[PDB]
Amino acid sequence: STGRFTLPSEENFAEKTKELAELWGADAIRNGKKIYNAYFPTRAHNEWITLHMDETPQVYLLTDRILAESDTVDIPLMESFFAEQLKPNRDADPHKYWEVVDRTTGEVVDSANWTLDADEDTVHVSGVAAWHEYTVSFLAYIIWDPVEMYNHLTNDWGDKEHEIPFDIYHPATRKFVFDTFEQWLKDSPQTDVVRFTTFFYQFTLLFDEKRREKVVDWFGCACTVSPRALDDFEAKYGYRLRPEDFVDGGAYNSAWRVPRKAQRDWIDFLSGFVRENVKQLADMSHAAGKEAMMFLGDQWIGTEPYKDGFDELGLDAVVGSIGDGTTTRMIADIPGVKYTEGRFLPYFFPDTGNDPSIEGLDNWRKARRAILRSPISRMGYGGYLSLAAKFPKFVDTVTHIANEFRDIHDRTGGVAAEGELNVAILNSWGKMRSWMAFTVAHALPNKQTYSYYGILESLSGMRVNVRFISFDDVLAHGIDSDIDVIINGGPVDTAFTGGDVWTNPKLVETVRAWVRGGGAFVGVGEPSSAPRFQTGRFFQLADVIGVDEERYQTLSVDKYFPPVVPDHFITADVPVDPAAREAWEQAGYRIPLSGCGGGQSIKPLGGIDFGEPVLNTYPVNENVTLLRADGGQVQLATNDYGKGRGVYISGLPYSAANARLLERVLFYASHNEDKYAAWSSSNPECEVAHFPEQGLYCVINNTDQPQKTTVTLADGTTEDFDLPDSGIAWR
Amino acid sequence: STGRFTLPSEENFAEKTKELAELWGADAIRNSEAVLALGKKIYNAYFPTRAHNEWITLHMDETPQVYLLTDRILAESDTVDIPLMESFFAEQLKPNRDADPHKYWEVVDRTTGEVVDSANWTLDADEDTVHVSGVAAWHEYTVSFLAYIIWDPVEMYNHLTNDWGDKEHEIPFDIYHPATRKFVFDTFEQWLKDSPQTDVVRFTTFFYQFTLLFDEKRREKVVDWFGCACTVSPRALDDFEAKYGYRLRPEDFVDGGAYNSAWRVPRKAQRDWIDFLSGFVRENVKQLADMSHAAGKEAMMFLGDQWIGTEPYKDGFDELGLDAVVGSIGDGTTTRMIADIPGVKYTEGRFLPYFFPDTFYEGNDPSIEGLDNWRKARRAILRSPISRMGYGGYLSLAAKFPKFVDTVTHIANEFRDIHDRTGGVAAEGELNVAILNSWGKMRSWMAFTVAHALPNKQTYSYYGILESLSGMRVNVRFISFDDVLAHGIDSDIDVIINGGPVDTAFTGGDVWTNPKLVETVRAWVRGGGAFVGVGEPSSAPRFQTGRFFQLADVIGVDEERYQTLSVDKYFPPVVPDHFITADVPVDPAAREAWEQAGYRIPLSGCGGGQSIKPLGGIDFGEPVLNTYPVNENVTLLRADGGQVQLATNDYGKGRGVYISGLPYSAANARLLERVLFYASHNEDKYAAWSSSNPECEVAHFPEQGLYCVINNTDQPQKTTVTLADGTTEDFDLPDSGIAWREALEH
Ligand SMILES: CC(=O)N[C@@H]1[C@@H](O)[C@H](O)[C@@H](CO)O[C@@H]1O
Ligand SMILES: CC(=O)N[C@@H]1[C@@H](O)[C@H](O)[C@@H](CO)O[C@@H]1O
Ligand SMILES: [Mg+2]
Repeated sequence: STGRFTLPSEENFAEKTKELAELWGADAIRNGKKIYNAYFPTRAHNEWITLHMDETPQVYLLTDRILAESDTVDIPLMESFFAEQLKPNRDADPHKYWEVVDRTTGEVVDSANWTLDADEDTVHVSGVAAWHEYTVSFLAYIIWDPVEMYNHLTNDWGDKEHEIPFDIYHPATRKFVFDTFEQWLKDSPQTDVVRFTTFFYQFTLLFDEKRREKVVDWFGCACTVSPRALDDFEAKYGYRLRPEDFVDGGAYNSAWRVPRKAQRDWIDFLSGFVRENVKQLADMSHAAGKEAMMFLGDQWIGTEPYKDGFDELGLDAVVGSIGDGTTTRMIADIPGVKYTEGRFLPYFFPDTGNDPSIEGLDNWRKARRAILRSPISRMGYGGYLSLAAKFPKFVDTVTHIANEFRDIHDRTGGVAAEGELNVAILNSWGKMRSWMAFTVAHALPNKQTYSYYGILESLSGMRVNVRFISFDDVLAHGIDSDIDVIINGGPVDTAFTGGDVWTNPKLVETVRAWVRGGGAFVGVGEPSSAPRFQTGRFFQLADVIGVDEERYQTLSVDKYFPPVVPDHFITADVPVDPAAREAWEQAGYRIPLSGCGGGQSIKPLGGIDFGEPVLNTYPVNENVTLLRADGGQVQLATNDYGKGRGVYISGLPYSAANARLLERVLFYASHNEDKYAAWSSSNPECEVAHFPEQGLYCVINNTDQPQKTTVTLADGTTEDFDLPDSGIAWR
Repeated sequence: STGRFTLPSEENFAEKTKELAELWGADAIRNSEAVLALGKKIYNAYFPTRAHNEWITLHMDETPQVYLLTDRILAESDTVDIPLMESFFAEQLKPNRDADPHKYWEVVDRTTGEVVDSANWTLDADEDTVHVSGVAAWHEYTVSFLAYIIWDPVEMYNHLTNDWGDKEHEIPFDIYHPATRKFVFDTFEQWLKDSPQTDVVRFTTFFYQFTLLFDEKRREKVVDWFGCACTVSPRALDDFEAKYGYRLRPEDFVDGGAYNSAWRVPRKAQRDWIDFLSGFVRENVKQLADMSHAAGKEAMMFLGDQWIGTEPYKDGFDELGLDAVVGSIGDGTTTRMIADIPGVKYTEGRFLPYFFPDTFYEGNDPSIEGLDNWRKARRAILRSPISRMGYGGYLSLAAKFPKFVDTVTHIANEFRDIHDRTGGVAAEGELNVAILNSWGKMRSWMAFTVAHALPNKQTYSYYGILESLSGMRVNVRFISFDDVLAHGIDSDIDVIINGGPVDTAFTGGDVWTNPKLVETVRAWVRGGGAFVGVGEPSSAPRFQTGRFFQLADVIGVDEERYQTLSVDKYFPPVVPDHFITADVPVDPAAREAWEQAGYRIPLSGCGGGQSIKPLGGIDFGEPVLNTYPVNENVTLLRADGGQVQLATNDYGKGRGVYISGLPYSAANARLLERVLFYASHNEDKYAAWSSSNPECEVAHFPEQGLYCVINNTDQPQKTTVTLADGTTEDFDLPDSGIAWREALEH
């Protein structure tokens, strides 16, 4: 049990620093061991940026919609934005760089028809149509670094000076940053690892007039424009971006949107620029005898750790924030670095009286099921070490975790567990957004995302191989012959279902043919959906999965539901209260009634949490197998399709039960039922990792209980376990 | 107290007929001898397009026809075979082989939408199968083909439902064909002479049956009470082309599988077809009426069955000279369908239950349904009187239920008494409310219907708006977008309601991307109008990334469509004490739990201000997911489960209101009524002629110097009625009761 652990520094508590590093087998100290220093290339020099204020990052902002009540309207620029963070750019010619849109028609208002007030941040529009809504899209300087701003507001730093951010796209600021880092390196001989936190462009993070978050996209590049960059883009790509190409009608190019060419063009542009400079920073670091480590977050926009070429940056490490299985996978699967690191929870900060061991062991549980599938090299925590030395139950929690971690490494050699199936998530983005589907705010699923995010989180720690593919991959090269299951999920008209790509007959031909020949297709929520393309067919692959969504176009056609099959391989681990099942059996099915179809269960069978409902799903014919069809619509179904199978699930919030459901779905759909038993846990609360090349397996408790489970080995025999609080057994 | 009441009768029942006719004050008798002596008006049912197999079996290419769409068949190579009849009831439907399939049919690649070249497919000589070649593999294919209708849809329905098992299937006929038309008219002429004792010809109905197709399992496959599917023929299709200057594709009927549902945003081809069919139906209905009148008889049309093409709410209906319309009283809404029809001398309700062994069986109590049906109809009747009432089915069946019999005496007496007191004049409406959709007046009271009187999971959240309004103390009209675009909004309108799911006739679909529509409604609201939006009002997909409900600014709510998830949504605190919710039953245990849990703290990418626990108390039916307030100045009244159900917004002089759904109930009708008075800035007008208790309603008759208060339930209800002058009266109303009082005569 040696090393692989990163411990954060403390102001003066330099006494227990030697004792806790010895107790935890620590080999690195954050901020005779390895030393990490956080570097912040775009802030922490107000002495520079105040003298060149037009070199701050900038962003297109969309004003509120203003109603015109005659042929003129006044549109205030800053009324809905935090004036401490953002300020309208009056230097760059508004009539050149801004755009007033009539949102009612979609037409751009002619620049002869509007002016910027000389003394107020107000736009005067004349010659317009009464009773239309009008917005301005304008450039704004970001005069306060979004993350430092966030920490300021969160910790209430009061009147502490606001860090002004700068943009290395301007040659003067770029020269300053490199000169400074050179000097910094010279002045930092003790530092072993430069922890870049992060680089050049903050992810979209804008605040409103009430000091609240207004707009956030962990992947967003709102905060990446300036007049020079926009003009250079035109010179390089051969057309001019509209402000609309960034404000996106109010959507701000959310990753949920079906990606437009303009967005891809901008990503490529930004990425060439960011990557060359990151490499320069890594080179300088290495030339000084130091390692370069990137933080996966904050100013990470334009790095693209999952695009090809990332390796050529020559970064030594990626370090990332661990909130769960999915966010662990984001870090763990990154190619082209020497090692990876997770900053585990809880952070060492007062708001975590309480038993802090619980969060720490829990954060470790969501992460460890993922680490088993895709190991991370190192672990650690941030913050105030004095604040946690005070909690003796927690210190012992960490000693255990650091040792379990290394024991895992020492048993497995950092090798990943064996995957029993090959699963592909199919969406508009593919590999570049590996493990990043459905995310808005990092680690914060919500009402609108959690029914889909649950898919990734289920997969993150599952005994299968997961890969991320795009509709472009499938159209150019077909479906790789080693894939067992394809998954398509999300709401209609998103990047994650795909939108109008589904009206492209080549795509449909390719998937249909592959499933007919024995492939497996799993649709979640509104899979393969295309609005208005066919009057009687919303899910374009409805025939594959046996389920469509009624969109109020087909109410005249009676829908007939076949009887639900309660005893089935897929649902075999769902406990049902006998009295629930009894009620469901007793009430029976609806009798055909004019205009109402028939066969829908009068009472629900239940037992399963499906998240957000997809209303009026129905079976396409009576040969589709219904597994849950409660409340007059369909939540779970399966269909045979030539040699292959399609499955529908309306939604899938993460839980052990739901992860087991999905796993069973994956083995069933790819006709691999008899392959399921080997290396399985009978208890859904527990999970098995098989390491054949080492002749070993482990079984883990996903919880802080005692859990009883039977593991089935490949040779048919069974081994029983009684697992203590988040335990781990090895055979 | 006698009259306005139609009595069913049968053979060998002269004595009970006589007694019950006397008991109920019946002035008319419906056929199904000695009974003829009584001096009552005599109704006889007539069925123009059936009951004559001896003719039609000799002229089988003159049965009505319909375009049918086969199942989607997957091609797995460059050829594919399509069974025409495997999803259809072969006892009802037969592919039409006589009329050139290559002229009249279409094979469609559903995966591309492309019509398959007529050269690339053949109809098998021996099997009902189409063979197709030169197709793309992995695409889905269908055939749209003409089928003869060989069994009368309604007679069939009844046969299957009543287990008639054995008897001959009645075959329908289509009068578009000159020979069949002549048969029908010669036969009606002969019948009139053979029926001197008949006073009222009760046409059940006319020429074209509403869409009603069955599947290979003898179940209903496709129904639309306003549907035009069963109305085609090669001749008619060809005549249409000549008249309108373009050929209808089979697609113009099958509609991708929708079959032209009234819920579909109407296409020009649909409207042309109606106009075409209606000219022809109306000319021939008129002849029947004229022949009836010349024989000294009245002509009465059943609002149902073969009524397609009569268009009772379209202009000109009065020119048919029909004396009466009769319809099934299923509820308030279906009562209004009948009552509001202009162009006839009188209207008639056929009440429930029907005298049949499915409800008149030992152990059942039909008087409960009988009185229930009366209650539901009576609240609508006060707003729009119908002239007459009656029952159908077997009298000898109802005669065995003395409790039921005594309930009828009560209903008959009450019906007549409401008529005598009000003189058949509508109660005074307190606001003018306009329902706005693609159809307008021609579908007055017909919005949200699929099968008649059968609201379901998909429709009840919107049908509830009509049922609420059907008996409400307001004037209700139905207007179209075309009316609005041509003439603006009539100045007498207080409130406009726009309701339904996105991309339907009822919300309006892309009409909402028409600047002029948006201009007109906005300016009218700003100048003091009221806009009430239900479900997905003013919704237009894709048009604006950041705006789904085009009038979100008016009503203060939009729906998140996963395009705007980077924008945090901030909900202002809910206001539980409001005019609109004033009559909602309080659950202090719900209210205190709600207050206790409080509101979500702003969280990154999750917005904030959403109540952590539901307030509840109101059934809004089907959820509209992820509705949210557009700004923090919108008034949230219900916003449970991280989305919005009920909200109001000030818009200049006027107001908008959002409601996610509205299943009918006393509580919900009262909530709507309150929405209407509030949104029109008419709170001060609300009290006058109102019942404190939502289970009761008030009808005012200024010109008779009367008001009445009615109990809409079978329980006793006490209520306090506020009069115009501010004075009040208390009432203890019995089970289903009515009370009358004097008011100031105007
Ligand atoms: C990995 C990552 O980008 N983390 C950031 C964090 O630095 C920041 O404080 C927060 C603001 O809400 O957003 C994200 O959680
Ligand atoms: C008013 C009207 O057209 N009623 C018909 C009824 O005659 C028929 O028996 C039924 C079949 O489902 O459909 C409708 O209810
Ligand atoms: Mg001025």
